[PDB]
Amino acid sequence: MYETIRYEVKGQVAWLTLNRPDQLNAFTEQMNAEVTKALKQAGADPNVRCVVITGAGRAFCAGEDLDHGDVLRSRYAPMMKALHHLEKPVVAAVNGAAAGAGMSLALACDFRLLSEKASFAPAFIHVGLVPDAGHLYYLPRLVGRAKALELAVLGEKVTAEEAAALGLATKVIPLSDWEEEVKQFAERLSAMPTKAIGLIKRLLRESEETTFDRYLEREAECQRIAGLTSDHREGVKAFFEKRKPLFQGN
Amino acid sequence: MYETIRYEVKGQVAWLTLNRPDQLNAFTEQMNAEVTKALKQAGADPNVRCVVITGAGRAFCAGEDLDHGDVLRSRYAPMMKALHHLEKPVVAAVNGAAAGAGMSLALACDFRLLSEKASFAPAFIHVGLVPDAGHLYYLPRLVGRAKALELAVLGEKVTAEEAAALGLATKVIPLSDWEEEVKQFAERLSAMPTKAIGLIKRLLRESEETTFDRYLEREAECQRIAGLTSDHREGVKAFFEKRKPLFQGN
Amino acid sequence: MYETIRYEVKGQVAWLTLNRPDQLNAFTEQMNAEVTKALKQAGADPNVRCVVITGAGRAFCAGEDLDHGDVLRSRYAPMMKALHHLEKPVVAAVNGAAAGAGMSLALACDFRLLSEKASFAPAFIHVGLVPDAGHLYYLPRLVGRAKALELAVLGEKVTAEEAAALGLATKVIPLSDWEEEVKQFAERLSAMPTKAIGLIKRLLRESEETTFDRYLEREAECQRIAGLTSDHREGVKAFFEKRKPLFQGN
Repeated sequence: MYETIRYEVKGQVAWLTLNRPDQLNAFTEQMNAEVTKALKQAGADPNVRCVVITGAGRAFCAGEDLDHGDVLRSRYAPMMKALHHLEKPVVAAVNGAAAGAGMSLALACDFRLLSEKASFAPAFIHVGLVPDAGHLYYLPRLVGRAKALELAVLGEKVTAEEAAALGLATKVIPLSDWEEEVKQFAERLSAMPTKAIGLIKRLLRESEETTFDRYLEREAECQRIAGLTSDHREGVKAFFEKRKPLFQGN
Repeated sequence: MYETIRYEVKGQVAWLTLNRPDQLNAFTEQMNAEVTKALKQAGADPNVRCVVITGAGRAFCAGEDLDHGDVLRSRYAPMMKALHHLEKPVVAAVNGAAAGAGMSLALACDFRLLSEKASFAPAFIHVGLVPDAGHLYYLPRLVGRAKALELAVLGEKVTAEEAAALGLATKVIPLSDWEEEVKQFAERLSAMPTKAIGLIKRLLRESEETTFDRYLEREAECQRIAGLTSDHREGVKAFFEKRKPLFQGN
Repeated sequence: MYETIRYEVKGQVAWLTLNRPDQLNAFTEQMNAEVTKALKQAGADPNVRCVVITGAGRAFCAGEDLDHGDVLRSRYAPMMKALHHLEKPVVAAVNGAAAGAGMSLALACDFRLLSEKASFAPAFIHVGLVPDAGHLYYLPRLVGRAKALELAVLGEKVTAEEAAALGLATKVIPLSDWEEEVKQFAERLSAMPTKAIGLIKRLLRESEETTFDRYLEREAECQRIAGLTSDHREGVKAFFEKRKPLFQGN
């Protein structure tokens, strides 16, 4: 099987659990490699309509287990590129501490559900390093330049509620409610028109990399595709029937 | 005349009213075409110093009246390009429901005045489609990536006050106050240095598409232009006279 | 010496004080030139680990002392490029009114500490001009498109607490506390791993100008550099010693 993570499809959600609980799920070469493979697996599997990444144990992910360039390009780049190109929704279920590259991973996901005991630690600066695995590409796109610099430079840990105030949490979930609310959010996404969700992620990528004029040409192509989909014709037949749509993801 | 919209200059404001009230001002081929023409008209008219877009009836615009690519490139692209290149200020006076491409249109305007009964519905996903007519180009530039994805993916309707909290409303206006506050806001803009306002819109476009170094060269050119303007010399003569400036828009 | 500014290194912080108090520290050709030189000086000095820019007297900077293009390209462009390429942290200690290009200068800094009596005045529009010296490049990257347009177009002055609400202040400092809190914030930064801070500023620049794929290659190169640094090996030796790290900035 996988050795540093757990990959389990339950219903139509792939549960990707980071699994080195004694080391707070800190990344190693094979965790990096397994996460990459699992993300590509989830992307290729027609039965997978949502992905959840969460940590085993008390923490979400403490980042690198403690040439830095080579570490990044050989281990982290393939993983972050797989995540970045994955066209299924991905929820970071941040069950506890996310620090370093663990914070990076959470920022790269589409939704972040923070348990009431979770926290984000942009800890790189305290060992004289820079935020990495994509951190400074994502962070200002979520919080603007000033807050991203403050986080990266001052390195101060943020609580779940402080993360929510910053715009870094989709929601904060009480501990007793954790397992059920996470599952319901993931199942709720896994029931939506998955192909339209992938195309909107594609378009959000286009939005950050292209000009307005070219963007509209990309958009029109995405909509020709969504429009041909079975889910679209279910959505229209259910609207024009005062009925609840049943979507399949194609 | 125009048949699906009303275009009326009152004072120095062009009132562009979307006018298919029985279908909640939903777009058709000729509404798309008329809005395009009217925006270009307003842009070319030296007497027009502000534009207001609003909906007749209860709603602002319910979006497409219900090949998707061809629909977008042939109808919506010319309209959104006309809006995007228009260098006069444009206020979306969102009098009621804005859904689908109606929400898109509102996001593309410079200011959004929401009546207390208005709402934004990113409804595309519920029929298995993607937000379009520029939606995902504008939205993350207003609310950041995470909130834009949440809106696009979960598709949940937002109230006027929730839109204001998200940074999607310039202000929320009580119903009894609606007609007067909208007119005063538009007249207030129509009295400002319209040529400087067009150049700042030009520069905001440059800001999103160019690098810092090139940006400064674009800025210097815009300021040479604003500096030659009659409005600039009125502004300086009124400052150095403890007086209220009277601007003409050139 | 310098004539329109004061440049003084105290400890490891360069205090760059704008110094035309009778004209509210408004820029002239030689203030522009001196600030440029001083920023490059601070950047080249291994003993300087933080920069503070503040105004002498009651105001921070009222902007241009009252061909606009030539003014910008010959005076302001070199100054803003020096600031933009400076890889040491720069705090704008906004002691009072920042208006016009004075507001521009504050937005270009990494942190903005506002005294309780400071204010930001995007005043350009009231003389028929556009916000300049980089204003519209920085501003939407801090507050999003809508608020940047509202500020630029309506030109309404904002209080310290309103700036904090907008995301334009790192913090608001009471008047009695001003001198000490500013010094402690600057000294606190001057003690951090300055080379990692410069590399994160480099990466924030890369983040706004490059694509995701290229960004990761830039990041890996920055981290190879931070990783070789003496500060990094101090940070690791102090973590693995339950000890407070002592950083030198190399």
